Parts: sequence; structure tokens; C-alpha cells
Amino acid sequence: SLIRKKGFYKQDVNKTAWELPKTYVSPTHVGSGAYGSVCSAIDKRSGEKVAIKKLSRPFQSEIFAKRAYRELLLLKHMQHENVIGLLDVFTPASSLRNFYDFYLVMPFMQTDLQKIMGMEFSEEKIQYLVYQMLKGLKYIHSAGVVHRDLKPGNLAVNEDCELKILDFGLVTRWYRAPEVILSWMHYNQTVDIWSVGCIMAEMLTGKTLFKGKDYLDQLTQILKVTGVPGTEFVQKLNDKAAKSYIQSLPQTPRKDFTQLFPRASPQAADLLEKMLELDVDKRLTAAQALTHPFFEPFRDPEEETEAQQPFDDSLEHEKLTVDEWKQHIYKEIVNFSP
Ligand SMILES: Cn1nc(C(C)(C)C)cc1NC(=O)Nc1ccc(Oc2ccncc2)cc1
Repeated sequence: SLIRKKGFYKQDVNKTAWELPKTYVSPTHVGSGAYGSVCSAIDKRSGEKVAIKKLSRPFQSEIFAKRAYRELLLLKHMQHENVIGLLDVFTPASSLRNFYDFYLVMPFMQTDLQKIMGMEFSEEKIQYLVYQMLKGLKYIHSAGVVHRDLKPGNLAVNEDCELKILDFGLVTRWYRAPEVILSWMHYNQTVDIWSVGCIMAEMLTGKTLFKGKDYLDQLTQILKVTGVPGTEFVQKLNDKAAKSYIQSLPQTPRKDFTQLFPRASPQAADLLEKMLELDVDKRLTAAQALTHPFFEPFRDPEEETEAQQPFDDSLEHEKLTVDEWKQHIYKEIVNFSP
């Protein structure tokens, strides 16, 4: 029986107490979150700077425990250059009564696209970053995982503009796909692609593509760009009141993204045209978008790997006790290996 595992030291970071193994030193506050808090650390073994997320009361309720367990499994499962990954997992706990939280160790990423958004962005930078997003998205989608909430803040970058896809947690819906906002038809993996389009557009222009007070105001702003959709799309809607409403609009024709984005190159506008597509059957997939000529100078098919196995959480549907979730999280931590 112990207070904490041997080789664990106690230390305040951002006015909260942290419990870190001796191998991780110089903890430095990065940010506070909805479900935890992050610091940066130096791994004395190799001198590399890492990020560490402290889970905040993950066992306060079944919802929290399942959430914390899910993030742990996703990060473990994803093995790709442009997806954030797990380097290590630990808890200072020595038993199950002792188990109150756990920590995740990840590659440290200096900043994100939200923070550096507004440096005008040359096409080469956009080409390079959007190419990395798409690779990351091809990978996770190939594992059967969709992001659903992709945005500049969920896109981490370093000095070299190397990109890693994040999901910081779970209002503004500027990057959300219309079919999600309006639930007017069922969505597929290309919901994330609509988000890439919105982000790319913003990098091209400097300004957010689609805002709005409410969903109908955002739909209006969207249709300005996509034009009012015709017969083939309207038929697919499962929302009668939406189908009606659309058919009642001034049927304003679409596009010439050359006009809408008067600075964009023909290949840029063309790809934009294909990601910002209302019909979720016509919208580009990640693998399809990777083949676009816009990524000609950067494309390397070997880099565009897929997940070997699908993300398979047998307990996404289960409903066990907080104690029961602790036992499973406990097990996953014990048998982890770098
Ligand atoms: C739930 N979920 N899903 C994903 C996929 C993208 C693989 C689908 C990732 C996460 N969790 C996460 O990003 N956690 C996280 C993000 C940022 C962070 O803080 C930093 C990490 C690295 N560098 C700086 C800050 C800490 C944890």
C-alpha cells in the first residue's frame, strides 16, 4: 500500500498538483480544458519535448469515464504521421482505490492553425498543410473513424509547419457540414472534407467562409457559395420541410469559384469546388482529394497509408459501472507499451 508509485514526484503546474514519473521533468503549463489540462515536459531519456494531458476527474460519472477511455483507445490505435499519437500512458495510482486519474503523453506541438490563421498563406503553404490534413483524414477514415468537428484549432502545427490532426474535446459551427447542421440527409465520412474546404478557403482569403446567427442564417450564407441545389440533390433530402424550403427559394445558380475566389489558382478553385459540395455522394473523399493536381508538388502515394485494422471498440455500446470502467482503463494502462 502506497500514496503513489515509486519514482513519481509531486509538483504544482498552473496552480494544480501534478504527479509525474521521474523521467519527465520541467513541467510547464500549456492550457486548461473541458475534460483535463495540458503541460509540456522534457523526457530526460532522450531530451525530447513532449505534451502531457492530465485527465480531470475522469471517474466522476459514467459519461466521463467512457469519454476518457475512448480518447485513450483512439490515440493508442492511430499510427500516422499527421494524426496525434500516444507515446506513453501512466497513472500515479498504486491500486484501484488509489486510481483517480491518468495521464497521456504525446508529441509536443507548438501551436495550431487557429492561432497562425491570418498570415495570408501562400499557395505552397496551403498545398502543404491541406495535403497533410487529407493524409491524416484518409488514415482515420480508413479506420472507420470520422472526426465530425474539424477546425483550425484541432489542427496542430510546429515551426516546420508539420501538421497533426487533433480533437481537443466536444455554439459556432462555421466548419460543420450542412447535412450535420440541418440533418436533412444522412452523412458519411466526407463531413470532414466539407470542413477541409472551409479551412482551405479561410487560408486563401484570411476570413471565415461561413458564419451566421442561427442555422438558417448559416444555410443562407452557404447557398451564396454553393448556389441553390437542383433536382438531383433535393430528391435525396429526408427532410420534407427542408426540401420544400429549398424549392421555394430563388433558384440561384451556382459557382464559378474563379469569381468567388478571385485570387485562387484554377487548381485551387477546382478542388474547392469539389470539397464544398452539398451532395454528400459527389463530395470528394480524402483519398480522392489527395489525387488532385493541387498537391502535385507534394504528393507521395506511400505517405498516404491506411489503418491496418479498423478502430474496434466492442464497448462503445456497453454500459458498465464507473468502477467497471476504471478496471478497463486500468487494464489498458498496465499493458501499454511504447
Ligand atoms: C479524442 N481524440 N480523437 C483524436 C483523433 C484525431 C485521433 C481522432 C484525438 C483525440 N484526442 C486529442 O487530440 N487530445 C489532445 C489534444 C491536444 C492536447 O494538447 C497538446 C498536444 C500536443 N501538443 C500540444 C498540446 C492534448 C490532448
